[PDB]
Amino acid sequence: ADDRCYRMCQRYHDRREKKQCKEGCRYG
Repeated sequence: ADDRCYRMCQRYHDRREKKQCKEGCRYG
């Protein structure tokens, strides 16, 4: 799930870290 893995990114305060973690999940 894209939302499942993405939810973990929300834990990161660094917006830049959330992006990499988000997109990184898809097409991995």
